This record gives sequence, structure tokens and C-alpha cells, in this order.
Amino acid sequence: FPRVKNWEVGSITYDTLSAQAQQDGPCTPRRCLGSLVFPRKLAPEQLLSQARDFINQYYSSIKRSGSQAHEQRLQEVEAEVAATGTYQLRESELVFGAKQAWRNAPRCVGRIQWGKLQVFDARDCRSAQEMFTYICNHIKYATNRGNLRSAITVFPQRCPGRGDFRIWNSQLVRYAGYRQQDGSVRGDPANVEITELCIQHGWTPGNGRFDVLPLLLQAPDEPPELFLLPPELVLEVPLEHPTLEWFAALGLRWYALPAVSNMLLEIGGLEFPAAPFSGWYMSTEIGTRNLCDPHRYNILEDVAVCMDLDTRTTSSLWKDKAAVEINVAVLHSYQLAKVTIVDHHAATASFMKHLENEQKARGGCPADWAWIVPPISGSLTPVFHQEMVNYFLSPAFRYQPDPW
Amino acid sequence: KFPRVKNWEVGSITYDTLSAQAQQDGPCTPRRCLGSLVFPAPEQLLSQARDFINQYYSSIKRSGSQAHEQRLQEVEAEVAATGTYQLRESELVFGAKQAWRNAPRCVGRIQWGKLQVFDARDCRSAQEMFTYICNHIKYATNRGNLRSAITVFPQRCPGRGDFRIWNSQLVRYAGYRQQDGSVRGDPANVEITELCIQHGWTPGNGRFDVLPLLLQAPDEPPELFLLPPELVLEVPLEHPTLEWFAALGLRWYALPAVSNMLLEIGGLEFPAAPFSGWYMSTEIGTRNLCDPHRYNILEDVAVCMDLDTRTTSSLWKDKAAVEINVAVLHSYQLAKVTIVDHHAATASFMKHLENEQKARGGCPADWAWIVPPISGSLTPVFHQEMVNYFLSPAFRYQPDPW
Ligand code: HEM
Ligand code: HEM
Ligand SMILES: CNCc1cc(C#N)cc(OCc2ccc3ccc(N)nc3c2)c1
Ligand SMILES: CNCc1cc(C#N)cc(OCc2ccc3ccc(N)nc3c2)c1
Ligand SMILES: C[C@H](O)[C@H](O)[C@H]1CNc2nc(N)[nH]c(=O)c2N1
Ligand SMILES: C[C@H](O)[C@H](O)[C@H]1CNc2nc(N)[nH]c(=O)c2N1
Ligand SMILES: [Gd]
Ligand SMILES: [Gd]
Ligand SMILES: [Zn+2]
Repeated sequence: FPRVKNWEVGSITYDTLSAQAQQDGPCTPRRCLGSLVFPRKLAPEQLLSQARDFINQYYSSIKRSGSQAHEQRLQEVEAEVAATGTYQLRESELVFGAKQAWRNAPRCVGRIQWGKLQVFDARDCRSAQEMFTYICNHIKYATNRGNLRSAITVFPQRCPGRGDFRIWNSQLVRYAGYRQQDGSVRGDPANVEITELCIQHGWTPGNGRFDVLPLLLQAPDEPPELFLLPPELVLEVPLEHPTLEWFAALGLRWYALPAVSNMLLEIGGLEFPAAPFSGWYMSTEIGTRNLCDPHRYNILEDVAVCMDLDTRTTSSLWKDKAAVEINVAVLHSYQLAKVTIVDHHAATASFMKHLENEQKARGGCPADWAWIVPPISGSLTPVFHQEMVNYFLSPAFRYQPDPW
Repeated sequence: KFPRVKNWEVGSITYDTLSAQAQQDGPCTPRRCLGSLVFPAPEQLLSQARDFINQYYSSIKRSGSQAHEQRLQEVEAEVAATGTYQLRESELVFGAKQAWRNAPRCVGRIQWGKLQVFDARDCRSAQEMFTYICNHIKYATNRGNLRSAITVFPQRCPGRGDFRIWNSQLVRYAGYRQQDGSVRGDPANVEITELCIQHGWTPGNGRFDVLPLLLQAPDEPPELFLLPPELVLEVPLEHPTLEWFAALGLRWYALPAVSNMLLEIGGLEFPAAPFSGWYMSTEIGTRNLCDPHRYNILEDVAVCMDLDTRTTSSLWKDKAAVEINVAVLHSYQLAKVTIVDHHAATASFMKHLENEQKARGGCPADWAWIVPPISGSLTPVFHQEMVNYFLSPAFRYQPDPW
């Protein structure tokens, strides 16, 4: 059982939860690959085994292991797989399953909220048209006029012997990236292939730097159909700085609802390829990674010129001065627009609170150090001086190949 | 199936073939990663010696020669005879450099080829130890123009105790325990400070009192030595445009000289082998000055900067931090003492990775240590996937002699 020390406080805990780790990770005794983003890849005998452990995990959660309901529910799932080769989750289980996947997510610093999650059940969906309507309800509910509310939306489980539900966009809201004559990119360079795929499937492109893409939605064994998001459903925050008046004139924007839509959800050996979830942004996500990554909006230098910083030399720490005010601008703008946002300090301190909670409840917490530590001011946050143990528990969110 | 490694800012992809030759195991398994943890015979000694001798004779492009083969014979012959063997002067120099080269948590390794190796394997007492250490400090410091060096003392050997330096660095500041639980000076050195006093040292009452050295010769208690004040070069910390900052009375020392690690070469162990380079400014400004368990000046500074300290969203911590780092860099440049910022550091380390991929087919690197403790994703090492593993020769941690 791994020993884990917090070097800021001196405290020691033992991670007994690691012992119950399902799938094997990329690391081996002879090399650590903990920093890789995607490592490696991407029978009723087995499906039943994953179903059973999940069921047990459910009744355990609700004080009812060994009960009448438990025994009955175990026999029910078995009979179903025997007859059909798959089984169906009771709604309550689905809810639990979604919450556990969020809880078990090693890279998510926001898991203090893991218990508070709205779950929309779209397993009865089977057209691409109102797969889109299902998405619109989500975006509407979760945006909630800017008082953001965590939610997930579960579409039908994959069936062998006819195709998957997929959402071709990686987020429900993303900005267009237009390949240029230079080879350069106007807009967001992260979203270039999806901008490409949008045009080829019919979308008439825009002109600017912040054009919200159209959703590419695919129902089983059909080709993806393009829909447009009603502009009044896509809430955006114009970026302004509380003291640097020129900042607004840069015309930067970002959207309110971070909603990841290209990850597969797995519960008890059932696999859900289309299941968009959303919470709310940590300002460092927008202000540092999105706006300041050299391969993203890459604005850093522009902001520095505006601040009249010494960009002649790295040791002015101009990159650092400018990054901070960009982050300041994000938090200020979002607060002014009454949109829920959390700063990297508030966020990391609650995650500490979460580690302590998780200790008492499950004897540890799977946590990926590199993803929990913010991309600015790392050691100024408490999670930096905290030893972490990364491992895989199920239910989970897993990456998947892109449908094309 | 060697590991596939990607740079995510550029799109470069390489395969770390070097990693397959990892000599030892780390803390990780397929079940769980433990990569963020801080602290994770003759046949056996021979096979390491054999591998190191092969390393050396390849670097001097003489692999498979008969100088190469005969060296193996006499190593195996000297292990048979006396249960051990001695490094040639030349091999010692190769081995110390490689150790730096193989150290996964060092961002400064572009410089690995330029390392001054001082051979003190004939040292005989703590007094001589002191003399050797002073000359290191004078050579490495160089009136501000810092130079990389390592002084290698006698290897571990049977029938005789170790040479040990009890301090974790040649230059550290005392931390005096007050009975508020409060600490005057650097709190990370509370332990070394009372050890010193227990071995007959008259303490101070300042926040920056340079500690004496506690040096251990075989089968001998440690012996106290005071560093001549004119040898410990320090830098008063002021800020280019925050004039009140100077009034904090803050300083830091020129020369970062780690002295408690074990240098292992070809199976031989050197428990006392102090090495040094020059500072990366984040070590000083972010970790040593801002860690809550270190000097912890962050809020004092923010309050003087008139920052709003009652809410986290004002990002007071981040601003005050950046300014402490500006003040460090500015003071060191002002005082003409070598120092590197974290953008230049990580930049040159990117080059090192490139050199190393061409040279040995990869490089061990501890991501969580290579990324600066401020402004991570602002630097190029953040977006670079890395493979962490253990090669020999190496610097290893080792227990405190007390
Ligand atoms: C409610 C507020 C939330 C905050 C502030 C938050 C914060 C974050 C952040 C900053 C990341 C790192 C993302 C990146 O750097 O690319 C992350 C990752 C992640 N989040 Fe959360 N999150 C929240 C809610 C949620 C919800 C509602 C879910 C799903 C139910 C979720 C599941 C995940 C998963 C699975 C990852 C890992 C993604 C990956 O491996 O790339 N989080 N979260
Ligand atoms: C010349 C300029 C150098 C720079 C700028 C530099 C930079 C750094 C930094 C910032 C660290 C991490 C420190 C920490 O956070 O604890 C480090 C670690 C390390 N360095 Fe370097 N270094 C330099 C020279 C050297 C030399 C000359 C050697 C040995 C000959 C060396 C060996 C090591 C080792 C073994 C570690 C890991 C320490 C640990 O794991 O606790 N470095 N270096
Ligand atoms: C690997 N980096 C790119 C990336 C790819 C994928 C996929 N597939 C998901 C990703 O998820 C990021 C994420 C996930 C959930 C979040 C919930 C809330 C929030 N504020 N940010 C959140 C950010 C990121
Ligand atoms: C793992 N715990 C922290 C730690 C432990 C030890 C030991 N023993 C040494 C340490 O020193 C780090 C180090 C080593 C060499 C350096 C060379 C130059 C420089 N600027 N910093 C440098 C910093 C740190
Ligand atoms: C190579 C490196 O692992 C990669 O850039 C990671 C580092 N840590 C991260 N952490 C978060 N939260 N998000 C990221 O995209 C990344 N990228
Ligand atoms: C727990 C964690 O590994 C520990 O605090 C590490 C994190 N990364 C680090 N990185 C560097 N360069 N130096 C450090 O001291 C640390 N501390
Ligand atoms: Gd101006
Ligand atoms: Gd001033
Ligand atoms: Zn690992």
C-alpha cells in the first residue's frame, strides 16, 4: 500500500484504494510514463464480471450489500446478459455510474463537486435530430443564465451488430480554425480538422477569430448530420481587464460552458460513446492554456507589447507578468458577466479538501499530479507539495478513437 | 515497442530507445504510477563495473579494443584480489559527468560536459576535507562568474567508515526554533542547526546566518568547521522598482552546492562528493522564499504591493511571486553573480533533449521536476512528454549519518 506524504504539512496517508485498480497503466518498474497524454492504445464471461463488480459497488454505496434487492439484482443482470448478450442499467445505477466516473477521474481537480451532478437520460434517443434537441436541453440547463450547473447526458449504450452514437466535435462549444494560404490559422488551431470536417459536410464558414462551430452529430450507421447552435444558447463572456482599459479592444472572447463531448463513458462493462458532460471553467484553462499556448491563440506577446514590457529578454519575466493579467482579465470578466468561474487557488484548495474526504471514505484518491497542478503558480498551490498516486478505477471516462 | 514520446506544441515524435537499458527499477507499476513521490556481491559489483568500463571505452571510441579488454581483466582481477577496485583518474572524470548527465530531475544538464572534477580520493581527515571543500567553493564561485565542479572524496570501502558531509549543502542558513513553534531563519535547516550547536557551535539570532560545516572522517564523530566569511559570497535582494523590498533584509547565497548525495560509479560508492552549479532563479524566489514551510514571505510582499489579499481571485499570490522572482534575477545580475531564469533554462534543456536523442537515443527526465514551480505551461518543457528512469553512473539519495 503506497505511502503518501504532504510536504507542506508533514502529514502521511496510505492509499489502500490503489489496490482495487482495474486496468493496467502505462508505467513499469523500469520507466515512468506518467507524463504521456494518451498512452498505448485508445465475451459474456467478461461483461458479466464487470457488471457484477459495479452492482456490488452500487449496493455497497447505498448500505445494501447482501440484501434481497442485491441478490435479486445480481440474478437479473445475469439473466439479461444470458438472453441478450448485454444488460440494461436501472436509472438509479446510471446516475451512480456517472457520478463514480467523475469521482474516479485522475486528471480532474474539480472533483469536490463529484456528488453534485445532473444526469440526463437519453438512452431512448435514436435519431440524430433530437440527439441535437437533447444537447440543446443540456446546454440550456447547464448554462442556466450563467449560474453554471454540472450535468451529463447519456446516449444509448453501444450494441455489437450496429453502430455507435458519436458527437464529432470534441466540445459542444468550440471556435473555428481556418487553414490559411500561409499555412497559418485564424481562430483556434486546436479546432482545425473539425472546422475542415464541418465545411465538407456542408457548413458555410465564417470570417472571424471566434466563430462557434456547428455540431456534427452521428446516429448509428448513418453519416453525421450538421446542426447549428442557436446563438442565444451559446453564452459568451467578452474579455476585459479591471484596470488595463486597452485590453477589451483586443476583442478577445470565451464561452461560458466547457462541455467535453468526445469521451467514452464506461459503467459496469457497458460502454457509452456519446455522453457529453459539463461543469464550469477554471480560469487557468482559458487564461493560460487556451489563450497563451503557442499552438493555441498565442496572444501572450501581444498583451506584453500592450503592457510595454521588455520582450527583448526572457528575464524581464514579461511572459509571466502578461500571463497573470490575462488570467486576471478572465476572472474579472466572468465575474462581471455573472458567470460561474473558479480561480486556480480556490480550485486546488478544495481538491485538497476532496483528498481528505476521499481518504476517510475509500482510503485514497486516484490523482494525476501533472494534471492537478495548475499551469501557472504551481508551487504556490497546495497540491504541488502533495504526493499523489495515479491508477485506474471503474466506472470511468476513457478516450476513444475519432469516428472518422 | 520502446516508449513513444511526443512534443505537443510542435508535433515532434521520438522513441526513447535508451530507456530499455535502465539498470534499476523505480516506484511505478502497471497498477499504479508513483512518479510524483519525492523519495521513492562480487558478481554483482563486477557486472556494474563491467558495464561502466564498457561505457567509458565507447565514449573514447575505443570499444572492443585491447586497452578495453585488459581493463576488464584487471577490474575482475582486482575485485577477486581485494573485493573492490579503483577508478583511473580519467574514468573518474567520465563517471562524474555521466552522473550529472543521467540525473532525471536536473534541468541544467545542457552544461553536463563542462564539469570540473576535483579528485580528493587521497583525503585523510576532516581537516583536509575542509581544505578541499574551501577550494571547491573558491573555484566554483569565482568572484561571481560561477563554474560547475564536483569534489570527489574517498569511496566507501570495507573495514573503514565513510567520509560524510552532514550538511545538505556547503552553504545553508540556520533556522532557530522559537517556542511559538516559530522559526528564525530557514526552517528547512532546523535539524542541522541544533546538531551544529550540540557539537559546540555558538549560534546567531539572524535570519541568514551561514551554518558551519559538520564533516565526518571514517570512524570519527563529525567535526565542526567555520567557513571563512570572505568565501561565502552572498547577494542582497532588492527589486528594480520596488524600493521598499530592500528593507526586507533579504539575501541569498551565490553557490548552490549539494553535499549529502551519493555518487555511484561502476558499482563503487562515493558517499561524500559535493557538487555545484549555479542557481535557477525560481529555486530562490518561488521555492526558498515563498514555500509556506520555507521563508514564506509571499503575503508580506503582497501586502506591501498593496495587493488585495482577502480574496484569491485577485491573484495576489501570483503577482507577488512574479515580483519576488524579478527581484532575485535583478539582484544577482546587479551583483554580477551567475543566474539563469526559467525560460532560458527550459529552453536550453529542450536542446539537451535534442542532443541526447541523437546521441544515446533518449534521455531520462522527471517532468514534475523539469517544469518550473511557476509559469509551467509558459515554458517549452511543459508540452514535452518525458520518460523517467534510472541510469548509472548516478547521484542517489542516502540516509542522514545521524
Ligand atoms: C464543476 C466544475 C469542474 C471543474 C472546475 C473541473 C476542472 C477540470 C480541469 C481544470 C481539468 C483539466 C482539463 C485540461 O487541462 O484539459 C479537468 C479534467 C477532467 N474532468 Fe473536470 N472539472 C469540473 C467538472 C467536471 C465534470 C462535471 C465532469 C464529468 C462529469 C468532469 C470530468 C473530468 C474528466 C474525466 C477529466 C479528465 C480529462 C482528460 O483526461 O483529459 N469534470 N477538470
Ligand atoms: C550549472 C547549472 C545548474 C542548474 C541551472 C541546475 C538546475 C537544477 C534544478 C533547478 C534542479 C531541481 C532543484 C530542486 O527543485 O530541488 C536540479 C536538480 C538536480 N541537479 Fe542540477 N543544475 C545545475 C548544475 C548541476 C550539476 C553541476 C550537477 C552535478 C554534477 C547537478 C545535479 C543535479 C541532481 C542530481 C538534481 C536532482 C536533485 C534531486 O533529485 O533532489 N546539477 N538542477
Ligand atoms: C488531453 N487534453 C485535451 C482534452 C481531450 C479530451 C478528450 N477527448 C478531453 C479533455 O478534457 C478536458 C476537460 C474535461 C472536463 C472538464 C470539466 C470542467 C472544466 N472546467 N474543464 C474540463 C476540461 C481534454
Ligand atoms: C528531493 N528532495 C529535495 C532535494 C534533496 C536533495 C538531497 N539529498 C538535494 C536537492 O538538491 C536539488 C539540487 C541539486 C543540484 C542543483 C544544482 C544547481 C542548482 N541551481 N540547483 C540544484 C538543486 C533537493
Ligand atoms: C506532456 C505533458 O504531460 C502535457 O503537456 C500535459 C501536462 N499536464 C497537463 N495538465 C492539464 N491539466 N492539462 C494538460 O493539457 C496537460 N498537458
Ligand atoms: C510531491 C512533489 O513530487 C514534490 O513537491 C516535488 C514536485 N516537483 C518538484 N519539482 C522541482 N523542480 N523541485 C521540487 O522540489 C519539486 N517538488
Ligand atoms: Gd501606449
Ligand atoms: Gd517605485
Ligand atoms: Zn509512473
